Amino acid sequence: SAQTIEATSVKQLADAGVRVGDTLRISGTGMCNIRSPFLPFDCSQIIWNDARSLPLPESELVNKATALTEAVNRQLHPKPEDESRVSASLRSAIQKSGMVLLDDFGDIVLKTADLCSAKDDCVRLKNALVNLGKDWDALVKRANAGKLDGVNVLLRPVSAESLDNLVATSTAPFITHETARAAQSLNSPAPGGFLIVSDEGSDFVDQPWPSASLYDYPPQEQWNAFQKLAQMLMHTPFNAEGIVTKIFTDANGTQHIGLHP
Repeated sequence: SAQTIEATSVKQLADAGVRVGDTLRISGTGMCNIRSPFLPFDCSQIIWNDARSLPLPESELVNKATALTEAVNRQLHPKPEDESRVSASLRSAIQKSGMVLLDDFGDIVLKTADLCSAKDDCVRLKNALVNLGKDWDALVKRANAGKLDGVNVLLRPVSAESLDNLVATSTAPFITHETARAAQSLNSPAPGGFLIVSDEGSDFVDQPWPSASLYDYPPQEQWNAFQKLAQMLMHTPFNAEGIVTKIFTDANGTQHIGLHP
C-alpha cells in the first residue's frame, strides 16, 4: 500500500494522504523556515502554505540609525555643491587643511539622543559630543530649543575622523539588533499547510548561495540585504523528491514531512 505522489499545490498533497513509505515528488512556491547558507533562513525545511505572506518588516530604529549616520557624514564630507552662510574660499581652506566645520551641530545632537534614547546607550559618542562645543543631559536641552545652530564648531583632523568612527561604531549595533529581531518577527507560521524537511539537511531551493554571509555584511548594508533575502525566500520556487520517513500533524494543524532519497 505504498502510493507515489506528484503534487504541485498544497491541496493536492493534503488530498493524497501521505503515509510513511510513500515517494513524494513535490514542487511549487514556498518559504524557508526560521529556527547555513541563507542564515537566518534554513532552506532544508520549506513552509508550504496558501495563506499569503507576511510583509517585509520595518524598523523605526534602523531609520533613526542610518539617518544620524548620514547627518554626520554629510557634514564631515560636504560636497562642492553645498549651501553655506560660510565664506566659499574659507570653506576650501578648511578642506585643504583636513578640518571639519559643523553646519548644524544641533542636528547632530538631536538625532543622537533620538536614537540613543537610553542613558546607557552609546555613552562614548555623547561624551565626545560635549567637549566639542556641559554635560550630556544638558547639551540635549540646549540643542532641544535650537541654540547650537548658530554655534560653529571646527574640528582638528583626528577628532573629525575619530568622531566619524565613533558614529559608525555606535549605529552599527542598532542595525543588527533590528535585523535579528525582524527575522524573528517573520517566524510566525500560519496554521495548516506543510513543513517539508530534508532528512540530510540538503537545501530544497535552487537559489545561488549568497557569497557574503548576512551577519558578515557591513553595518549600513545589513538591513537592506536582509530584505532582499527575506523577499526572495518567502516566495521562492522549490522542489523536493524522496521517500517519506516521518509524517505527523502539528498542534497548529501543519503536517511535518521528513524526506530521504
